[PDB]
Amino acid sequence: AGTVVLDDVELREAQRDYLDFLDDEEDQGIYQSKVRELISDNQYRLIVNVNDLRRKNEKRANRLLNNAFEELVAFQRALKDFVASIDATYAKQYEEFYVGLEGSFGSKHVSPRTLTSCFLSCVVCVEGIVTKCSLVRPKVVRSVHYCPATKKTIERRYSDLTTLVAFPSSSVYPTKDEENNPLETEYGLSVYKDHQTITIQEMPEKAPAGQLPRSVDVILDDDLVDKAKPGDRVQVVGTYRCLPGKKGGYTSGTFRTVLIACNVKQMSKDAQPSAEDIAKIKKFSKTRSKDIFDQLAKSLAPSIHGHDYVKKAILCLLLGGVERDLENGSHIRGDINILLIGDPSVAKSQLLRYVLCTAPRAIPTTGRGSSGVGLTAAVTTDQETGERRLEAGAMVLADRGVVCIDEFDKMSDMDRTAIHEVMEQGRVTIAKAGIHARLNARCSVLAAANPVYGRYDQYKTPMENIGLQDSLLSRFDLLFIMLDQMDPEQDREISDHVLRMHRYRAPGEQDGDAMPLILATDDPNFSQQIYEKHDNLLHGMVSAAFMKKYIHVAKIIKPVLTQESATYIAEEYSRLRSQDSMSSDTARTSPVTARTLETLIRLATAHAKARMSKTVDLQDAEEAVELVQYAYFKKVLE
Amino acid sequence: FGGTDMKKAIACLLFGGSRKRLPDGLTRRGDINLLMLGDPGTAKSQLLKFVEKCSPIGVYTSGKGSSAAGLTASVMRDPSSRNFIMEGGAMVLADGGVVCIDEFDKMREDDRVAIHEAMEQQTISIAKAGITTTLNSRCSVLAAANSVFGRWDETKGEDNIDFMPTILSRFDMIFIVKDEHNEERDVMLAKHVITLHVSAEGEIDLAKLKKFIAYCRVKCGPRLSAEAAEKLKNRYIIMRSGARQHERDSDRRSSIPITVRQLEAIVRIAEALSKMKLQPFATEADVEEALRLFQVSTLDAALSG
Ligand SMILES: Nc1ncnc2c1ncn2[C@@H]1O[C@H](COP(=O)(O)OP(=O)(O)O)[C@@H](O)[C@H]1O
Ligand SMILES: Nc1ncnc2c1ncn2[C@@H]1O[C@H](COP(=O)(O)OP(=O)(O)O)[C@@H](O)[C@H]1O
Ligand SMILES: [Mg+2]
Ligand SMILES: [Mg+2]
Repeated sequence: AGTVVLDDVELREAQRDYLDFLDDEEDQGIYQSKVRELISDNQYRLIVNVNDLRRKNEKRANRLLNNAFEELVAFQRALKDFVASIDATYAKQYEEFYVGLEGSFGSKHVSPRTLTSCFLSCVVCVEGIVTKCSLVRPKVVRSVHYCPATKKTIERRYSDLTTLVAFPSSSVYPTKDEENNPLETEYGLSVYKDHQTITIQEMPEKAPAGQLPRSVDVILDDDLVDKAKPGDRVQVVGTYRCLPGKKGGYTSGTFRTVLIACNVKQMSKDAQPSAEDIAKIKKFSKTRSKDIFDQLAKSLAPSIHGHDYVKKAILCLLLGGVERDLENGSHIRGDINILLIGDPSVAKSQLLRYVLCTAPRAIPTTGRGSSGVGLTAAVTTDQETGERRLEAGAMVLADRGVVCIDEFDKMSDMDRTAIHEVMEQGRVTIAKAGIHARLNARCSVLAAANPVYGRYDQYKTPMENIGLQDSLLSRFDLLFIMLDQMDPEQDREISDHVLRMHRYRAPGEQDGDAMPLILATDDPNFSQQIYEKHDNLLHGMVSAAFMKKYIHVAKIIKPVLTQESATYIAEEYSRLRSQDSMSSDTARTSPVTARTLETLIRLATAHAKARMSKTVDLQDAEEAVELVQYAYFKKVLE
Repeated sequence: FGGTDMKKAIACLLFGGSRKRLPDGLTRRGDINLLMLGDPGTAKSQLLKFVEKCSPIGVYTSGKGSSAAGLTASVMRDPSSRNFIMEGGAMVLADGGVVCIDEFDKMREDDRVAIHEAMEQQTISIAKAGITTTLNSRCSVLAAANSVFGRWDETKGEDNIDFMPTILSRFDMIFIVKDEHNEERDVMLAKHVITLHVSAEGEIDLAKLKKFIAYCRVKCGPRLSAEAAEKLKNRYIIMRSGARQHERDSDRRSSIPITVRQLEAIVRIAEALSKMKLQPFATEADVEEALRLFQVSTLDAALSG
């Protein structure tokens, strides 16, 4: 035995305050509910809002954010005590419970460039891009040993001294008994925790342009190991500390600083979505089940006038079809590909940026800005282990998402051919001699192309105006020729819409000032009404947030084609293939193959999902047929 | 000497319009784009140099980047450290500023892509094997160039320019500078140049002018009054109708279109004019001046043919 602590005033005060903060029955109950939730979900980490902690107790907030280690120890002791009070049987399962933080950190929210010595031992929140992600190695915290000679069993305990002074006696792994009998380690009884080290780099867009990047090393212990991968944008909250060196009679002042992450959260807070909202969505779907699709289409891109069919197709894309995984492993894609081939200044790029802002997992690619390995998967060598590793590309990242390819026409034929597999079956098959991989990228492609000669010459056929081959065009299920029509009436409409949008001003927030050109305030990307208010300057309209939530809920639904819609679609496809479907002076904008029948089925399923139909009915089939009829033909003038 | 309309356009470019983001999330750039096609004798390079020197944040480069400094931004992962080094070109170095791109007609294809996608959306989108970023390039592009034949011959109107409609749409204003026939202008120019050289008041010094520009940009963001917007709508409708009529009469698609980008360019010029005075709203006088400048730009869209 050694110098134990009898009573500690500061520790007792801290634990009492944290237990009080966690016990919420006289208060709203947020954290009691959260602890119950983690008990139900079988976890051992609680995310506590620093804002709530500061609200209920300013002193505890300052102490936790300025001296994190012992404060977090006290908080975790209080957490374990509270979990035992709620249910001791579960509290006994896990040795310890952990306290991750979230919310807003005033001056402790820094970038790897701004994470300086001043924040040592404090809690900091760093948002950055992952560059390196080591392997998840087990680290032994309690080793069980058996002596065959004496039949004894022993347990050796190793303290987590990652940042504390460590002496060899602590880390001596036992191999011999007291009388030099051999000891066999029992792996099935020892205790190991997953450990990983990653590197967080200053975001390229937020970093100063001139200078080189700055990065910080992050240690992730159990429950936080495989939360991030290289290239991801993440927020890591944890204690910035100093790592001890190794025993030596001489030392330079230099110390190796790291960040012991207490929680890690994805930048894609938009990648994920109350009973009030659920009931609101139910009533919205039920009330007007026929014109809901049209209302959503019109409200999709409010800032862009016209383009009704283009917006309908974009909505069908955002909804996606229903994949068919057959009994033999065969795959029929459900994503929907749209190619906006258009004259200059027709809002195709703006539609691309709208889908970027709205859809979850939307990746912006440009014609020559993403070539080959940058656009699809890649194979490299570790350069340290001499072993081959995969590297996800734009479309692999965009898996279960959308890729917005601006200036698609001006991509090299090499890249356009490479994208064929992603478009059709949604995967990248890449192999070097060492390693072969079949990565999944079930992304939907939204391409913005301009025609040869710059402006679409309406006298020439669409085949000539589109500088793309039929094999490539067949990849795009919907192909929209967006001309800059010279009608004075439509010009009046467009000009009025544009000038109204340019005149609009923010409500109250702005009164004549200039938009500003970030660490001061919480980062929006990581931050925690059915219709819009009918402003006359914006309308002369479903809400953005409600549209997001409704599209999220309607994406999951999986309508099934009904025999009547199947017959209708089959007959329409036969006609579309037939020559009579196109009159004289009308030219096909894309050859009609079985890919177009798949387009019809996917569009009808997307419409049924927009309606939450649960069955793709003749209404949906007719809408898909009409959209395909509009998209796949063009009338050439003489 | 001279070039008063170009100088007014340069002032409007320096002060910029108003950057806007609508509730849906989209953005409308408030930075004007100016192109100066003209004979090599004129002082286009000198104007670009002065604009770079006077802008708060301004970089003067060429179409093929600069010596040891590119034009746009690239990102490369260092295999050893695995960090993504971001090599910043002129566009990303002059974020929230001005890029004076001399010899605009001599760019590479990658530079052409980047400028296409950065002159309107103000961003450069890059996707290497590791990351998929979207850099921010808020920059007014002041481009210079020369006729495809070196000098502008009216006999080949609409053929003295090799630029595409897609890139001329990105431009808010385009000027054509000729030097053909004026003995009086030549003697005046010689007098003025010899003066300048021997000499080497209503003129704001460079420092105060730069500070003034920065102050206006940071403080004031104007908008359009309803009457000014209606006047602009009418003028834009008539201008587009006239462009349609001229194109149909010539039976050739003019290689300098008039589009919603031109409407927004007039809007931005009016906003810049109001911002000069710090009027939170733009008036009919400002929209009329913006329309006059866009007409001086249009003296090649229709008159050239
Ligand atoms: N139908 C339209 N509705 C609203 N704005 C439009 C429309 N057509 C053109 N514009 C305006 O013209 C500009 C064109 O820019 P952009 O869409 O990036 O290029 P492109 O239209 O060639 O894709 C946009 O800023 C947009 O506001
Ligand atoms: N209008 C002018 N007034 C005074 N000096 C001029 C004028 N035009 C040209 N110069 C002189 O002639 C030189 C040539 O012009 P330059 O800057 O090379 O333009 P560019 O090469 O882009 O046509 C300038 O450096 C300037 O000193
Ligand atoms: Mg564009
Ligand atoms: Mg020059």
